[PDB]
Amino acid sequence: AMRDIDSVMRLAPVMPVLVIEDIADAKPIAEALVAGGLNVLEVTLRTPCALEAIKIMKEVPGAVVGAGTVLNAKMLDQAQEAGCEFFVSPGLTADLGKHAVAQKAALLPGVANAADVMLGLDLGLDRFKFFPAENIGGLPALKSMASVFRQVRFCPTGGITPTSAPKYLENPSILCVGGSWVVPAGKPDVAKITALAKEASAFKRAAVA
Amino acid sequence: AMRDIDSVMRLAPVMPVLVIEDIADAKPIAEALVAGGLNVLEVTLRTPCALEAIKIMKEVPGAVVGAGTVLNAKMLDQAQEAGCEFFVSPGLTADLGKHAVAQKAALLPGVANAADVMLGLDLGLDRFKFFPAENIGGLPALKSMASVFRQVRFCPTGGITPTSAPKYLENPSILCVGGSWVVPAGKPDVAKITALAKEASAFKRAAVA
Amino acid sequence: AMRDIDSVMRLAPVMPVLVIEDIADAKPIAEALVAGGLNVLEVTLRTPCALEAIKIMKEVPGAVVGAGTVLNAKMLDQAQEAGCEFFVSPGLTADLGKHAVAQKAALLPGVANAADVMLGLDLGLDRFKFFPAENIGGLPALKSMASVFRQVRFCPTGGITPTSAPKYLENPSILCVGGSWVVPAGKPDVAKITALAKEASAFKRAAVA
Repeated sequence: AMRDIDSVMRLAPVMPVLVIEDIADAKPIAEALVAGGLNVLEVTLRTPCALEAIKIMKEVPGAVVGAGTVLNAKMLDQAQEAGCEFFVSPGLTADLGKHAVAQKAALLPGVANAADVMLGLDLGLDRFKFFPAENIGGLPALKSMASVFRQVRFCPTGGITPTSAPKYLENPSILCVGGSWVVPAGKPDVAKITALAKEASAFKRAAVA
Repeated sequence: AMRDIDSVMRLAPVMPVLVIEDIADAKPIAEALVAGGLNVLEVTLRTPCALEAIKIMKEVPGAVVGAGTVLNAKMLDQAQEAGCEFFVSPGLTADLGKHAVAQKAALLPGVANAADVMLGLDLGLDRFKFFPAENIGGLPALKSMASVFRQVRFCPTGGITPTSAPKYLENPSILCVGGSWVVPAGKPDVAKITALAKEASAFKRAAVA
Repeated sequence: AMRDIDSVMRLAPVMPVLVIEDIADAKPIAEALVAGGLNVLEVTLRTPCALEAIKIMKEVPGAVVGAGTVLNAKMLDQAQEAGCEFFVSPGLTADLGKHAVAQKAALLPGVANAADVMLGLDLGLDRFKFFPAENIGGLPALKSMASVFRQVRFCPTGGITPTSAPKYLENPSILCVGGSWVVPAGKPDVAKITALAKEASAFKRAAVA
């Protein structure tokens, strides 16, 4: 079912993009985000501990944990074995997309141009990250792409801010945005993380009442 | 013959990009454009009626009707069966390009970066839309690409305006531009459409005397 | 050994991108660059004489000559037969990358977005040109990409200037930059070329002491 990732995208306005450099912060970070209503969590596989951080965050009730920076079929298998509910990649290859479809994995691949979208449509996928959004033309570029691909829906990620997120979310083709601002670099301050998540959780979306 | 699409690109300075939301406007729009000298028409397959609009516009003498937003081999077959003389896509996949070559279809695929051009060259194609032009660096980005791919020629599309079109057309590597400004959104005003087409038809081109 | 191209990238801060329109300038240009310490030379295959210019520049002691604008496996074979030590392409296709790996060719393919990097990683490559850098978001776009692909290292090329080159070179993920400014258009002035190469040779790099 390719509808799975579409449902996940509509659960929350903002999907935190987590880079967990200290594994001891994994549980407090997931707890603070879930407490703010941003329970759909992308744990990027950019760090040595990341699979163990995914297993820790899965222990938080209500956390919907996915793996990010899934670059190939082997990383998808390792993430799926760790119990990830969805998978995010910066871009799309035919090998990754065919493996995710064969494995029934809810993949949310990044796209930057029309050729990336067309490859995903050929694989049966029609939901994508627009990444890195602010470096590939931003909202005006996403609007031109959404105008061409009427059945596709998007999650812009890359340079999104609390100021620009509602502007992206006004577009009916945008289901959510990705961002790292909800977890500031440095030692986690769970009260500030929860407050930023509560604010992002309240963002209005044209696509989701 | 891969030369077919190159000839089509040189016929008119501007190729209208048509989004026909009301099929009753198809004939008056094609008639007004042809009367202005912009007879090379891209009817995007973004709307339910679009194949029927293509059949209507083919009835206009002098209209050279193509299909746009051709995303896959099946859409190309449906457009070719409707009698389209050429085919436009926002991007290029190997499956679409190999099918167009096998079917002898005059395809004008979009490209946004060097990898897209190299895939097209591998398929035997050397004429592309540069799309969406104004969101992927515009004329300066197209100049860098044309400097690298000396044998390739381009049709920038996406954000082109009557003001910027001559500036793109000064570049000898650019054969034409694509635009939607010639048909304003709303109920067609055939006198205004014809006047805008006559102005675009007069645009000077370094590549075409 | 995929480490070969990484070693080549660290040899000099700047890799001249040479477009040799007059073959008689090939030897004086290579001699002037090597005398300035920019001995890693990319001779683009954009000109009819380019393979003969590569053979001429190989005669200069200390010149490490590569071919640029290598668009397909056949051009790589012609360059490798001419004795090129490395190979540069504006973008990457699976056919070009698989051929370079099979032929043990030190390929430095261009990338513009995450899908291009992921294809290269799938082929066993992790060193790329970021091209054309200043038209695809520049340093901010390269920073977002280097943040995602922690094991990848880059050579930005396209619009780099003596002013911006040190700013790119401050990033530890950047090993070198590509540029054409060291050889100004027109008849070569070997004293000016050597002076510009000596200045670029002195550029500081976070990645290379």
